[PDB]
Amino acid sequence: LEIIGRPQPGGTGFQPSASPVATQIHWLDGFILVIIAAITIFVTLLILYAVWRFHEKRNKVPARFTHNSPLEIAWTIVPIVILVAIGAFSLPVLFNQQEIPEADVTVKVTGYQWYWGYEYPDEEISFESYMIGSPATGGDNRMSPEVEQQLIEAGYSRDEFLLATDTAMVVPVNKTVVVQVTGADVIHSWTVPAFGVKQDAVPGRLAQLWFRAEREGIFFGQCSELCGISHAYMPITVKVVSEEAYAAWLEQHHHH
Amino acid sequence: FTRWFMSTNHKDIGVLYLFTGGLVGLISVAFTVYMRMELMAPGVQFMCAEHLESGLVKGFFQSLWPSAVENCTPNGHLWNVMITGHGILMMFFVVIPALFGGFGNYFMPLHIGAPAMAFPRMNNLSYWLYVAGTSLAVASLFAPGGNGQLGSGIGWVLYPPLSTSESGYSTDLAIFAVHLSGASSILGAINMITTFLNMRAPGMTMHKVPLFAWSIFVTAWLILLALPVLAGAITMLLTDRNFGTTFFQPSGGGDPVLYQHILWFFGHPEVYIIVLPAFGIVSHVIATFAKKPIFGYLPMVYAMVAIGVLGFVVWAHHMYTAGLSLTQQSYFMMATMVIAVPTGIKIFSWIATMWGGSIELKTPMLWALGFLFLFTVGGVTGIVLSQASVDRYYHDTYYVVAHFHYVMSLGAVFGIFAGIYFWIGKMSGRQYPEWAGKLHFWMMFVGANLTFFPQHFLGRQGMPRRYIDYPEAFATWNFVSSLGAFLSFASFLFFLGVIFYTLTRGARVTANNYWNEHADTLEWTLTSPPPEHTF
Ligand code: HEA
Ligand code: HEA
Ligand SMILES: CCCCCCCCCCO[C@@H]1O[C@H](CO)[C@@H](O[C@H]2O[C@H](CO)[C@@H](O)[C@H](O)[C@H]2O)[C@H](O)[C@H]1O
Ligand SMILES: CCCCCCCCCCO[C@@H]1O[C@H](CO)[C@@H](O[C@H]2O[C@H](CO)[C@@H](O)[C@H](O)[C@H]2O)[C@H](O)[C@H]1O
Ligand SMILES: CCCCCCCCCCO[C@@H]1O[C@H](CO)[C@@H](O[C@H]2O[C@H](CO)[C@@H](O)[C@H](O)[C@H]2O)[C@H](O)[C@H]1O
Ligand SMILES: CCCCCCCCCCCCC
Ligand SMILES: CCCCCCCCCCCCC
Ligand SMILES: CCCC[C@@H](O)[C@@H](O)CO
Ligand SMILES: [Ca+2]
Ligand SMILES: [Cl-]
Ligand SMILES: [Cu+]
Ligand SMILES: [Cu+]
Ligand SMILES: [Cu+]
Ligand SMILES: [Mg+2]
Ligand SMILES: [O-]
Repeated sequence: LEIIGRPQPGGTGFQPSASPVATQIHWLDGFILVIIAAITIFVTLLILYAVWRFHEKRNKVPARFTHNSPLEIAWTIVPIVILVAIGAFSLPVLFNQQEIPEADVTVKVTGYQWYWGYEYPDEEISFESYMIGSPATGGDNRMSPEVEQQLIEAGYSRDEFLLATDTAMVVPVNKTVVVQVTGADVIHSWTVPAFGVKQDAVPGRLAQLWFRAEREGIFFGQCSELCGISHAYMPITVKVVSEEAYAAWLEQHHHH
Repeated sequence: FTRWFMSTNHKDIGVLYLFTGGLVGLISVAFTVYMRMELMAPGVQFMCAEHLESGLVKGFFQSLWPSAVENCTPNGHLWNVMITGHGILMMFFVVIPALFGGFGNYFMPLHIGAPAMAFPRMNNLSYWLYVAGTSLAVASLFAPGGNGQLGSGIGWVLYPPLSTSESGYSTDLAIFAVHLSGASSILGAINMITTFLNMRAPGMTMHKVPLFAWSIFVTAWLILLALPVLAGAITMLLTDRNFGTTFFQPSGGGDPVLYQHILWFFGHPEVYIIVLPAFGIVSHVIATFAKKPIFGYLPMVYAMVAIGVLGFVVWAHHMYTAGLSLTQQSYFMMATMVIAVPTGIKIFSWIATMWGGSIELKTPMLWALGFLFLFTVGGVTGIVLSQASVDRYYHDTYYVVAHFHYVMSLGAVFGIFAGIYFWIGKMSGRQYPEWAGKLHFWMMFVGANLTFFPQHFLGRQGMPRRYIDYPEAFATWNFVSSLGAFLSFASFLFFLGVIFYTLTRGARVTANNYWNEHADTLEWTLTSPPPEHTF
């Protein structure tokens, strides 16, 4: 499988999109970025111009005005218009994100100190997912020859250290996945940048997110609410596969 | 002598707060240097568990030199303790004491023509509560804490159940520190409000009060509502930890998310409390060095009032991924966007003030112009973050760290530096050397931008907050960010050299007003320094 949902050296953009929701985030952010880069350049060029034009050597006698009504009206309404425009594109995207559709696949995720537990209630599958290199796999949260070997064996490389887990959450491509997220002990947060999803895993609460992956591959997230000593060391691996490979993975877990 | 610490005069108390805030600022900045040493490269090299086997002093020095990864067992607890220490010191024991406690106490009474403040004894007590709070915060770092080590690794906002399950009593000491800070702020706020209302000079009507005095007045009101709420939130943590309550524990029927609502109800106002006095200083400085009266005095006052008021109805934008309903998320997104209008606008008034003026690029003016640029860069990423759909991606990433170091951290810092250079002659009778002030500015300006701009990239690439270590792909921009931090630190040590020089052998100030006629408020009417008894 292709490693897609990961940071890339020196990157300045988002991680690749692999869901319709992530696509929407990329578009909305790109739209707002144009606007705020325009606002910033504007403000910056005004300051630099004013300093050049009205420097004490060039403008020896200062003006005394403290009002300009048409300008004050313009500079109040224009921001209001800008925000209404943003909100108009932004709220539909928000509604799409947060309205949970009917699930093809249901996964229940539980955050623990410091690992994730996955249950597929329809399939009677459950398992735990530890960072490769955590105490669970024989390590102590650092790279070493043994850890590199384990990364290789699991189908990764040393570059995926801190991202790759011993087990992965496997799902089929082009299906609606609904994830129910909770915490077992403290608050954790479950996320996959490539899917445009993040949801805190709060003890006592069950919260839902959805995604539909649009291509096969490997996608990583990392725990996103400080949860103690190994917060930096309990990541998330999702493998998106064909319907048939997903079924094959399911049958591998079936006890006869 | 220790006749400084028993003084009740607003000017002496102001000076005490500035120096103390500066010293705590140095400690907290030093934490960030250590933080950026560890983040400079992937793999853990400094915060090694092996250093714990040594003594406290021996372990300290060993942890300042890098080890090979093979000799360094990562110690995440130390990372967590350092960043929590950095955040708490900054938010409770540095910038507000400097701006509100320091410049607020020194200058607001001067600006309104008050010869004394309503409660000089209460003012002196506020300072001592600040010092006691600082001492406890620092003590918590050396107290039995989480994971069988010292200190609390819980984040500056202390989310339960993590904060309530952290072992030892380090966390209880930190909660007490915060109680003492709140008390200091509340006493100060009561003093500021009563002085402002009862002790203005004859003729000094509400429409003639300088913008800085207004900024302090508005800030004081924010404190009285926000700080008691925080005191509630942290007392409930204290009782969950020690007295058998289960406010935030699901097993007893509690909800950890309740804490977040209460904490953030304080937590938003807190940032406006930080920045409002910096707005006041910027207004005084720009008017002086543009040689032109402030554009739209009354809109400036009303914008500050509106920001103050609206800052109480936006808190849950800090909770978009915590499990808020779609209705809640939509509301808070819209309330947040609204507050962006009075706030982002004051920027235009500051530019309009410069427009048509006769601009002198002295050190205080450079800080003020730096403020306008940097507060804009920060405010504008705030707008991005207000959009809940995009915050889904950015929340708890370095993009948020970049934002707040931009609007808030550097805004308060550039406002503080603007005040120091603006007012040091007035407070001390000695003038700073101009070339050194400018060099400080350019070093800090380049340093701070190199530190924080690349953190936007790290966040867009999905780097989470509160991590001792990170995937190798994040290496380039963490390296740049760290070099920026080291240059900023160099600029701050140079600054402390500038202050030492100024106070020991700076050129003697001989004028009441050593700037120009457009520094038109009452402090510039008094001697440098002012007499023990003013007006
Ligand atoms: C100085 C204090 C300060 C200020 C003024 C702001 C300003 C703003 N903040 Fe920021 N914020 C913080 C301090 C501050 N912030 C802190 C400390 C945190 C995180 C704390 C933590 O988690 O540890 C945070 C986090 C934070 C979040 C949560 C992020 C997350 O956790 O995922 C959000 C979400 O909406 C947000 C939004 C905004 C917005 C919309 C503005 C707006 O008010 C900005 C207004 C815009 C400008 C100033 C730009 C200039 C504008 C113009 C020149 C023209 C005006 C035109 C338009 C507005 C269209 N902020
Ligand atoms: C005013 C608030 C403030 C200020 C000034 C700073 C200053 C700095 N911060 Fe801070 N930061 C916070 C508030 C602030 N911070 C908070 C609340 C957090 C969250 C903690 C948490 O996660 O719980 C945080 C977290 C935080 C992180 C993320 C930690 C993590 O998630 O793991 C990082 C990473 O580099 C960082 C770095 C720095 C650096 C390099 C500086 C500085 O070195 C930048 C250079 C600036 C200077 C050199 C000048 C400083 C001047 C003063 C402080 C004024 C002193 C007073 C007088 C002179 C009178 N900080
Ligand atoms: C949104 C971004 C905007 C950033 C702000 C920077 C732009 C500021 C432009 C100021 O415009 C000036 O306003 C003055 C006052 O309104 C006008 O003076 C006019 O009115 C004065 C007031 O009576 C008279 O003294 C003058 O002679 C007369 O020219 C002047 O023509 C006009 O150029
Ligand atoms: C009749 C039946 C009676 C019940 C008997 C059960 C006895 C076995 C319980 C084992 O307990 C586990 O011990 C681990 C090792 O100490 C813990 O790992 C914890 O500590 C590790 C080492 O610090 C971390 O890496 C892990 O993430 C963290 O979960 C783990 O949580 C805990 O559940
Ligand atoms: C019919 C049979 C009767 C059974 C009765 C036995 C009762 C068992 C008590 C369970 O409490 C455990 O205490 C451990 C020790 O305090 C904890 O380990 C924690 O603390 C250890 C260090 O003390 C670490 O090594 C672990 O990583 C960390 O999980 C562990 O989580 C917790 O569940
Ligand atoms: C595909 C590369 C996109 C790079 C965008 C840079 C983002 C910087 C965000 C900060 C903007 C503040 C004005
Ligand atoms: C062989 C290791 C490279 C040496 C670099 C160590 C520099 C450490 C600087 C510590 C100074 C404290 C701020
Ligand atoms: C693809 C194989 C399906 C096996 C199915 O019966 C199990 O997932 C149920 O436990
Ligand atoms: Ca490192
Ligand atoms: Cl007084
Ligand atoms: Cu976690
Ligand atoms: Cu975590
Ligand atoms: Cu806020
Ligand atoms: Mg969070
Ligand atoms: O905030």
